[PDB]
Amino acid sequence: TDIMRNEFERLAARQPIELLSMKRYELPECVNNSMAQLEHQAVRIENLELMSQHGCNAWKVYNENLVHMIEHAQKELQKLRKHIQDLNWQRKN
Amino acid sequence: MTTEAKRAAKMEKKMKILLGGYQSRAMGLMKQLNDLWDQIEQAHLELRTF
Amino acid sequence: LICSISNEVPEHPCVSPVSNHVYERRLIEKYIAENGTDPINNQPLSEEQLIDIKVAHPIRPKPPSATSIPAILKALQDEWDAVMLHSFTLRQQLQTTRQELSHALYQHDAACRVIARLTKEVTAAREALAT
Amino acid sequence: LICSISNEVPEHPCVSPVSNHVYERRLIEKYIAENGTDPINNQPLSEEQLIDIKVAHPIRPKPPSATSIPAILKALQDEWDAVMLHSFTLRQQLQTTRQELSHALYQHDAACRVIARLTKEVTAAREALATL
Amino acid sequence: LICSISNEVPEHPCVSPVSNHVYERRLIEKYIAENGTDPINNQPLSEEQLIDIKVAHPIRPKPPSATSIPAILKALQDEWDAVMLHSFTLRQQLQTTRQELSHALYQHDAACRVIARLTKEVTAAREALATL
Amino acid sequence: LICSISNEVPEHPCVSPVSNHVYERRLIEKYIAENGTDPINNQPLSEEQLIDIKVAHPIRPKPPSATSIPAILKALQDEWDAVMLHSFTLRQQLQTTRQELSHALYQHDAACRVIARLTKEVTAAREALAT
Repeated sequence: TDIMRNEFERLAARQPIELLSMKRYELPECVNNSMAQLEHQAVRIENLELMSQHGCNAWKVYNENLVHMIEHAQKELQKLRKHIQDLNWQRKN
Repeated sequence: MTTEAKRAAKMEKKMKILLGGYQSRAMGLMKQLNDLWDQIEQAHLELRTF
Repeated sequence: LICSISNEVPEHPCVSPVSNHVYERRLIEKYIAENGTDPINNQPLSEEQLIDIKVAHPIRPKPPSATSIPAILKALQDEWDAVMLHSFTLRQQLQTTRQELSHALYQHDAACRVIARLTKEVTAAREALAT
Repeated sequence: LICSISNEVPEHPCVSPVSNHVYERRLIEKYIAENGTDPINNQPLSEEQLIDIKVAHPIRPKPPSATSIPAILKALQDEWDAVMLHSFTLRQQLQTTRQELSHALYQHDAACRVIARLTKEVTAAREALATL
Repeated sequence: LICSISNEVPEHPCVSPVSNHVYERRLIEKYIAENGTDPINNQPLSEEQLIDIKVAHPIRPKPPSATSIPAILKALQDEWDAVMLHSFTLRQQLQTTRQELSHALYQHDAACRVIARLTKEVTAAREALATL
Repeated sequence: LICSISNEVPEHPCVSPVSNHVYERRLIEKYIAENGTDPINNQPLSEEQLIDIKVAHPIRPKPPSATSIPAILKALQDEWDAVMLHSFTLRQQLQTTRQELSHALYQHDAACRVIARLTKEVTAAREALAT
């Protein structure tokens, strides 16, 4: 129950063929392809500078968030565990 | 091309050993969610069945 | 923390006032235009009825080997592979649930007839001992 | 592509810098000379406050192109937006059917134990009455 | 990850449906029992209006990563929107260099006519004086 | 119609009050976060100074065509490939217009040294004519 999306998706899976993305960016008409590699390499080297500036502080700050997210799930595992055993406990009598 | 390629790739493995612990840490956490979110949903069965 | 439609981690979460559930704005906006009601509770809901929520924002660390090249080629390819082979496999899971439904209800009704057949059998065997 | 005073297609789209909602230069200028105000918000506005004329400079014109680039990513988002909406409704029915499967299988083998009990009692009634 | 009222890591998060900003159930419950209001916006809120955080429904999610298609598309916006500002740094600096070149070549074109006349006049004064 | 920073059609435009210029909300914020100024007039401006302008009507979606989707992958590849060279060509031209400007400044100041010797040859001539 979807639009055009479903027709090309089911056709891609049935045929067993992924749609090719041509971004000759890597190889380099080649005067353009060459000039593409420079600007993205400069953007790359600027994109690696702002990461290294913070470095591991930005990563371990997100690692702490993932531990707050995890413990909340296992608290609900217990709350379900208790009420599940509590219902069975009433049935037993 | 090749200079900035050799720059960014060496810049990558500057980070890829730095983040690569945290990459492997986050993968170990993301598995542990996907371990639980079956048992979260498996518990969601065995409420309403029971 | 997640959206209650796609299974996302929303960038602009918005809560509906008829049923307290956080959706990502684009996906809830699309549902209201398709059919103006809340997706979960099936209650009357409009675009003006929604309330945008605020949080400390979500951060994704763009990988160390991040360029226009892998993002165009390798990463985007994997995303439409992972969408394709999952929903196809999910359509396979829905088909078997309906088949395994039919084996459940038939075996259930088969058991009902055994009980009804044995309910006439037992009490008349007990009655014969009384006689 | 519409002015917010008359409703005409603006040939010189100027905007007010208090509550911009693109007007046409002729109509907004006649509103300002009538009374120095913005027509929509009734805030203070003058003729010099208005930003007139088209903007393209040091930009190069790309008429909303079919084989461009930025809208291809927008289109990639729009098709994914459906992918998520489809996966949700498919999963709801997946788990909601599993509840019927689970409740049935449990209640089936539960109702199955009714027979095991019933059969052995029925059997006891036979030898009892037979031997009597 | 945090509760906005206390500042702790909430062990039972419940999101409000008026001024949502994930609150801890035990903290927000007492805030509602004090007065039926949301602590941030001071809009009316009851305990039934508050809603616990839940797994969406039946569609399975995965954590927010660089692979994920939507996160990859918002990445390519950052790429282009930053590169668009890189073009302004060179368009604006070009308008200063060409403006200084225009005034430089004009001062060169205004001066070299005076070098041509002095080379005429100093040689004409040597042609005149030497003959006498 | 055009934000005067990127060249896009703005999807949430905001106008600066120090200088009449409709910018895009994302781009003007990054500039203010770098340095509290306006990019055109260099006047002291802040984030609270900005007034979000409303443009509901102009929004017009591009419907590329029925166009095959695997081809739309290679279009976005080519368009990023083109913009990378359209940004490169515009920067080397800025460096050479400044470079050729610096060659004019040397000739400008070298010429006004050569006029001083030519004025002396005229001054020496006016003394000899008098005698």
